[PDB]
Amino acid sequence: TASIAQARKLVEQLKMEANIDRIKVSKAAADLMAYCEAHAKEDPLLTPVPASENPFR
Amino acid sequence: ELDQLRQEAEQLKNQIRDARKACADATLSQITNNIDPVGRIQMRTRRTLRGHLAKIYAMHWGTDSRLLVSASQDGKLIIWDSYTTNKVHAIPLRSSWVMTCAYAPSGNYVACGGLDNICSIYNLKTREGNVRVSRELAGHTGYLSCCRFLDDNQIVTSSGDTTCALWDIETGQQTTTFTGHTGDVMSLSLAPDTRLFVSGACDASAKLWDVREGMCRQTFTGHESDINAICFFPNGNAFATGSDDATCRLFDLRADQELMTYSHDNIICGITSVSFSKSGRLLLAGYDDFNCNVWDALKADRAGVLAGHDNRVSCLGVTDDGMAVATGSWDSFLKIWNGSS
Amino acid sequence: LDQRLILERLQVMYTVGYSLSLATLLLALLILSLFRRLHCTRNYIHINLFTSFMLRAAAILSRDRLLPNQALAACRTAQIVTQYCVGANYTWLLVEGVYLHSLLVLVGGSEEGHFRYYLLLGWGAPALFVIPWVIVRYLYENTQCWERNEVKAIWWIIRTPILMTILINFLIFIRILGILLSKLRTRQMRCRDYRLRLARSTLFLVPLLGVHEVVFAPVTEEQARGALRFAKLGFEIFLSSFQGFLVSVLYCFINKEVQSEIRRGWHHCRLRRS
Amino acid sequence: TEDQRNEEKAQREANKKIEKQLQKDKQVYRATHRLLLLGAGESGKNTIVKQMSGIFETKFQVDKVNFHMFDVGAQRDERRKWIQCFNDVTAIIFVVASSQTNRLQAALKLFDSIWNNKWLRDTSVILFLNKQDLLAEKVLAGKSKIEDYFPEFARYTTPEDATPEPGEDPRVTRAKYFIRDEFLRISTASGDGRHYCYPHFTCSVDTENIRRVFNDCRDIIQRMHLRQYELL
Amino acid sequence: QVQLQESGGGLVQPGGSLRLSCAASGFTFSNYKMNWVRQAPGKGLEWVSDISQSGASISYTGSVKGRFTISRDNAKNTLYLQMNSLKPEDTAVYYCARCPAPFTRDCFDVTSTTYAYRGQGTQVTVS
Repeated sequence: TASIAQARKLVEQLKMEANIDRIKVSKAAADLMAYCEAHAKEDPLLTPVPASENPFR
Repeated sequence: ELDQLRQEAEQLKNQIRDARKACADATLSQITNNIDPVGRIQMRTRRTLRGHLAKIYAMHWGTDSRLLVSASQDGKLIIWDSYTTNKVHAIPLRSSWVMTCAYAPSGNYVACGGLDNICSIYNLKTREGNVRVSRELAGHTGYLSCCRFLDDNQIVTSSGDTTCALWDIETGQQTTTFTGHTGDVMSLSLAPDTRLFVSGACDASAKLWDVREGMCRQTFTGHESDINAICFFPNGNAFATGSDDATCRLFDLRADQELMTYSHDNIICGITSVSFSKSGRLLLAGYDDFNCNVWDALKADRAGVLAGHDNRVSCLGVTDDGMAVATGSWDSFLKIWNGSS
Repeated sequence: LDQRLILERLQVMYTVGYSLSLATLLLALLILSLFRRLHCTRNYIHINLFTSFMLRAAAILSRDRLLPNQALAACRTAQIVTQYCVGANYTWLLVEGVYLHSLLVLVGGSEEGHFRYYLLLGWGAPALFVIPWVIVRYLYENTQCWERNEVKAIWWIIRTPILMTILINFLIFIRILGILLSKLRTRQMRCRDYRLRLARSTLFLVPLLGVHEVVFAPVTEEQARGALRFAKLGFEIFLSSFQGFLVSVLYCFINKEVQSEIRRGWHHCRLRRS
Repeated sequence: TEDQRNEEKAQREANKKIEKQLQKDKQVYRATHRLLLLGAGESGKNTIVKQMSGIFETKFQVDKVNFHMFDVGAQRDERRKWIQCFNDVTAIIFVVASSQTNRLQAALKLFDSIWNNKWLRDTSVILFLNKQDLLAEKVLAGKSKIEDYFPEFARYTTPEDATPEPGEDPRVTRAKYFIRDEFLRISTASGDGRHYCYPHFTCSVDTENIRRVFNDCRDIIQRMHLRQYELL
Repeated sequence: QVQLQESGGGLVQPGGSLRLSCAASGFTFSNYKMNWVRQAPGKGLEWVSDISQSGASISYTGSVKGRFTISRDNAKNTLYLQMNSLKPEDTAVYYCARCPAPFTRDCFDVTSTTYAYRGQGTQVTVS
């Protein structure tokens, strides 16, 4: 039937999901904040750009 | 016999949850509590496009961050020059019920689609310059909800039925099919490395796919209602999901679990559009309560409100260089917003 | 002396009535002009009607303050402008009624290009009907400034277009109220909506009573005898003033979307400030 | 350089041409009336479309008025997402088979859900209670879906509003008016919105649906225009 | 993640009394309108009852009203359906469903073939 087929596909997907290796959330947060601070200068949204070279003035 | 399969599946989900809990050694808020707040973000409108005469669903910025396409329910696809407000092109669509549109990275093609289950690709550069249907892609069962140009010859789309498809524009048939979702797929986003993409469906879950071999790599089930918008972080190792929970959430592929929640008591309406800034520190979310909010991604604190739309904000976009933020809404107006020093 | 003091109070009340008529009309024009979004045919017609009332009130005030050669020429110009603008006000009310009737009755098309024609009727008919009166008054019975009480022919030739236009407006509004009553009875609302018919009829039809206001304009002599005399004169000056005040308030302030939009703008300004 | 002026004036020319084309299209767009023909599964939608690929569009002109009708053919049963696209249509023609499982209950739930939609609270609904002749036969034979499913039909009486139908069995009229009363009670519940319901016992293939839809759209447009002028 | 799990049911004689208990552990229970739907062995899905967020608004599909009672408990984040005097036509599978949008008087796709926010099955039989 279709029920057994969808069940076996689902269990295969979950067992393929469970074999991956995770990374500590603290390290992920550190990497994310490092990326945020590294490109902080090159963001006109966070730091408004002077109107002399703002094309939308 | 089936009960054994259900027991095995629930055991696998329990062990995955246990692994995720063991992986959680800290919290994003706890580590970022010692970071200077972004502060109030006073963004004001600079340009207003008043060409459309019907509610607008989709828009996409160009690679040069100057030309932008917009899709409106009167069967209209307008390409504007944002700098001078002029209308570069106006394309009449065969099907008036458009729900998505994409602008090719090379700028030579424009994607469109909707309730007709057909993805129309328009060639902007011809021998005379007249726009015409370059190719129609058919094969999807449900309504075409989103489409993004993977390349000048490859396009990935998501349909109303639980199916995404990576096509070959040269030949016009699905090269790869991604299935496994439970509800309608509402949004799509392409990673900067072009290798992966996330899809958010109406089953309160988001799935990560790779276009090369074509099966789901990770599934995140942090939400509890329909997901309407998704977008990768500029780093490419994280993304954000907006749902009908009046809540935006941040996921990491490596962490494979929640990082930060963007809920507020005063917010009751769902989120229709989510996008990041160039640095990723600011998360701009369009809401159904006529407004738009700016969230400090590392602090989950509101930094500003993009009020000024007479209807719900349906589409939101940020330029590649991050010079301005476009917001479209159902009042048939696009507003471009920028900050002032 | 009681008659003299009540007449003085009457005159100052009349002047202050036109004063707040100017104030409300300016406020309405400013509200409906600088929003860039309330730009439709109906709002354009409202703007035209409001500016026609502006010209009427300004001309009337100037003529009143100018009444005792440069002075004679100024008085004649003020009188001509007054006649032209009082014609323009009624023809613009008729234009707005015609626009509403066509927008509510005509099936299909919904052509918005007729506005130019409305504009042609907005300030084209009054000139065409006042020019023969001007040339007749210049050629015959050339009174010093405005005293028109000796020749009835000029009175008929200047009042017939006004009466015809306002009768057409009255018939059109009767048809509109009939349609509205049919809709209300079809929905079968409550008694509050039953009296809402009269509530929306009287307020929109007292500008039509502006004609009974203008038939006997304030031309009163040094004294008059009779309670009903000054009673009806005070009633008239009333409609005169409000011929500005209530039309200005009802056609724009209670539109039911403008105050919502101004509240939205107030909230946006508060958010921007803090 | 003179180039910048050259492309600037070319952009101005293109923009003015596109603006003219957009105004010309705006006239036609405001001329036409858009309708969404939903339905309660099998209710006669196909027969009605025949009488009068994702989505099917039908263009028909009556009294020099153009109507586009949109029917969602190849779509999934989950309507909670793509139904928001039809908030600004003139009307939603909802066809209900008044005659397997309880189809009437599902139709009532669908109508209640559409009525209570936050985006569809300004969109009018035209009810087509089709299969009136089939319902007549059911009642006459004894087949009931009005009392069997709804035990309140015993404590129900024919309303004294009207009975435009000609000579017919009182039971059939009572049944059809009971169904109409259920739909009207669902529609007129406490709430807010600028929408209205137009019940119709059509069961008609003689182009009467054209007149009914045209009259309902005329009424909707007139009511909207009067509400703009706050006359009601 | 919603994890709507219900229990109860079994084989009973006609005229019996059953109490189905449904539990949700993936969202805020009090923010959503809850309902029960029924799927017959040979028929399709059919909505049978519904209760609002607070319990003030309760409605039934008919032919079960008075016979069926629905009641939610927000403190335990659970819900109960008490059915009395079973007829030999209620033998079917009962699903405890939560329709998607919170704080909304509307919800569209409870009785769909492939609904995502619907719980597992629970067979109840009468003979």
